[PDB]
Amino acid sequence: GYGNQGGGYGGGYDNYGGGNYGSGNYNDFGNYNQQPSNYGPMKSGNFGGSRNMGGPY
Amino acid sequence: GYGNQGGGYGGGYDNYGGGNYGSGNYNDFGNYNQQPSNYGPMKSGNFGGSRNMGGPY
Amino acid sequence: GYGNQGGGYGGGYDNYGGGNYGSGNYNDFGNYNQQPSNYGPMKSGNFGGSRNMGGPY
Amino acid sequence: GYGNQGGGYGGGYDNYGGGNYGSGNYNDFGNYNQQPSNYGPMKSGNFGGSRNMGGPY
Amino acid sequence: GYGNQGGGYGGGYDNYGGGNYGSGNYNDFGNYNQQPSNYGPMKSGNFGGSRNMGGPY
Repeated sequence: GYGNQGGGYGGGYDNYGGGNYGSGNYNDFGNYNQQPSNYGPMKSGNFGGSRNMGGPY
Repeated sequence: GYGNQGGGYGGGYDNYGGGNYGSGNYNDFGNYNQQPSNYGPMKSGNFGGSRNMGGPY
Repeated sequence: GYGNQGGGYGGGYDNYGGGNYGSGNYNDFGNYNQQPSNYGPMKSGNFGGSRNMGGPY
Repeated sequence: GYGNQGGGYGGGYDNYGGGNYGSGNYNDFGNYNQQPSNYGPMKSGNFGGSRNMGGPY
Repeated sequence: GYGNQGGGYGGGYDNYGGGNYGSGNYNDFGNYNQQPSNYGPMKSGNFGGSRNMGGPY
């Protein structure tokens, strides 16, 4: 039984290439750029996992 | 039983390549750039795991 | 029984490549760059684990 | 019984490659860079483990 | 019984490669760099372990 009557199966997440993958924010400051900046804060939610908040049993 | 009536199965997370993977933020300051900066704080949520906050048993 | 009626199974997390993997933030200062800086604090949430905060038994 | 009615099973975390892995922050100062700096403090949450904060028994 | 009605099973954490692994912060000062610095303090949360803070028995 895979998470029946509940969270189930998160899935299959496979990365075979470079660059960013997931929930984290990605700042690529490029090529030959003159003074690039962000000034922006970054908050990235949770990655994967299994969480049960089910009601009374 | 895999997390039935509860959190279930987080899943399969496999990384076969470089670069960032997950929830952490990624700053790539590039190539031949003149004074690149961020000024942005970074907060990254949780990676994987199993959490139970279920009600009364 | 794998975390039935509770947290369940966190999952399978496998890293076969370089670069960052997880919840920590990644600063890559690049190639041939002129004075790259961050100025941004980094806080990274928890990695994996099993946590029970279930109600009364 | 693996963490049934509770925290469950944290999961499988396997690292077969270099680079960073986990919750610690990663500063890579790159290649041929002119005066790279961070100025950013780093705080990294917990890695793995099992924690019970369950209610009254 | 593995942490049933409680913390459960922390999991399997196996490192077969170099680089950083865990919750400690990683400063890699790179290759052929001109005066790289950090200026950033590093605080790293707990690694593994089992903790019980359960309510009244």
